[PDB]
Amino acid sequence: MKIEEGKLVIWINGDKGYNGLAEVGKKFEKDTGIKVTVEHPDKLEEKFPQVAATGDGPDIIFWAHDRFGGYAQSGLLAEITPAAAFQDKLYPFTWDAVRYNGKLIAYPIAVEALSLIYNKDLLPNPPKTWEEIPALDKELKAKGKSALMFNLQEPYFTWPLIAADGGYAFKYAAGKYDIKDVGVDNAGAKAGLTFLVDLIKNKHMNADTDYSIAEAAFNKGETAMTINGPWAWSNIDTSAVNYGVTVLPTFKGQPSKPFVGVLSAGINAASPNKELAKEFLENYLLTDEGLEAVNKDKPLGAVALKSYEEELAKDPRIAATMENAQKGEIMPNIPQMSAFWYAVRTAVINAASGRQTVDAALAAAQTNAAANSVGEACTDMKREYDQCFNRWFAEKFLKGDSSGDPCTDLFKRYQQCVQKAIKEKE
Amino acid sequence: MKIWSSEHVFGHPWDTVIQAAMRKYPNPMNPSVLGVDVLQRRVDGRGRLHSLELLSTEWGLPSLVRAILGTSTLTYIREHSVVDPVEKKMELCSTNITLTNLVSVNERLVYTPHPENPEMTVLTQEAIITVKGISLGSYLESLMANTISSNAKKGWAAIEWIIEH
Ligand SMILES: OC[C@H]1O[C@H](O[C@H]2[C@H](O)[C@@H](O)[C@H](O)O[C@@H]2CO)[C@H](O)[C@@H](O)[C@@H]1O
Repeated sequence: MKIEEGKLVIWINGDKGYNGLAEVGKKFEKDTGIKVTVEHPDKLEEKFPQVAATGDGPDIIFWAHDRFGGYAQSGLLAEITPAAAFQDKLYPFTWDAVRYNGKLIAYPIAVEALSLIYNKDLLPNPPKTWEEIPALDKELKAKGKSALMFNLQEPYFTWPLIAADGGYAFKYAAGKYDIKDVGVDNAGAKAGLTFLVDLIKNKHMNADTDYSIAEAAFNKGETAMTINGPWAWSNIDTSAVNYGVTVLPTFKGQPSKPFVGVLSAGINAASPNKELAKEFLENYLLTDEGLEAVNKDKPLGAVALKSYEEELAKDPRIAATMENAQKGEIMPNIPQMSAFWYAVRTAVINAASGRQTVDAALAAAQTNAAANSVGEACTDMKREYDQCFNRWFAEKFLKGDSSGDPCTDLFKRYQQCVQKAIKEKE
Repeated sequence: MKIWSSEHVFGHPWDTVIQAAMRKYPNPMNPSVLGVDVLQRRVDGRGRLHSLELLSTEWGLPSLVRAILGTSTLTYIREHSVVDPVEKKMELCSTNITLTNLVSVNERLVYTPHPENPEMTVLTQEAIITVKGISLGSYLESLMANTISSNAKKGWAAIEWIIEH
């Protein structure tokens, strides 16, 4: 239905500190008498458009910035309008992450990257490179433990390895991401997955490993290392393990390039509580008291809010997140992110499982992520056609002239490519 | 089985606005149009150019159903155009080829000179959304009304970007 007025409803991922966010909401209600409800629906990043397009959904949506362009494209997000002095409190490159088409579509909360997380009792000196991890595993498996376990289901986790030797999402230049050019099936993306797949293929990891399995084992001292993000620290803290958070390893000599996320608060285009959500996010959330409330539940990363980031950037754990974040790229916010993440999700999982070989998996992902005009191969023959026709159409047609088409030869050649083009698809 | 209409006026002769519309896409005023492939061109007994073009699109309203639907992407547009230079009239009907069964959206454009003569062009536009499983909702429809009205308005700007080249 239509969202409820006089009420703020909030979606944030269940791996984030929502009980803390709930406590900011309580401070809001205690103060403004306006109740606040914090839920964490599963597959949140998909369900929001599913209902925010019908006028439903939450007043406030909490996700990384990479999904929010697709939402703004389909006008699911109200344009946010803080004053100048409020955006001076947030690092401006975080705002950059939430400017779509020169409009601000979200409040940036915190910068997130993946770091390496390892057991020091099990492993006092963490691998500096991926290629040394098989050995680490063979030596640890002899003591009943194992080297690495991080969650293969989500591509977010396996990406910094793919990006290492030169995979990317889309090519960025001139202020624009080229949605037609996708670096997921190059040499330095096949090589990274083939490594992961070989980890699997060699019983060094396990293709079924998800977030819970990997979190469980590392925490119970069963595996020496994990890959995960700031939100995950407050459970090792409440675990026996004497952990270190550190720079990710390197592949083929190159560092792991994580896709940096900026947890963002999006207001729903359909919310009749927009002015109420501004007040919540600007005056209760993006306060040190607000952000600490969240950050004490599960850690937020490097918050976007300068004043609180000063106390935060002292954490050696934050430093290592920021080390890795600066070794990766900010995620783009363009609507093609989802086709990108779906393609990589499919490729990795299918390679990891065996239904697809690696080259099969990333070929498929090349095309599923590219977004190409059907006759892209033949643009060079249309260009030389079009020139002939536009010349005919202007000079021997629009002004009346008869003589049948002088561009029949080029047409039929292009007609041939575009007809093999359609056939290799649908 | 809803509508969205319009009647824009271009500030150039009919000839140039048609020369434009015939080399319209792809072009920077509408980056959701990934490219246009001309499948068949014929002149009829009356001297009218018939083209069948298949467009490659992105964030148009058949993607709005991918929201309610669940997962998909690229949407293809069948287009039949007829230009009669004697009658000074350009016609153009289009449909979505993919992500149909859900929704079908039929646009129709007619370029023609202003009836008072000022060497200016007037374009008459309409879009016909039909859907099986007629859920919609005024909100979703307004979204659809809004995104239709933007490709519309971006299509014109795409003309001006061409005729000023
Ligand atoms: O695996 C694809 C997803 O990657 C990111 O999602 C991260 C997210 O940013 C992080 O905070 C969350 O807790 O974990 C997920 C991975 O499970 C992208 O932001 C998403 O768009 C992708 O679906």
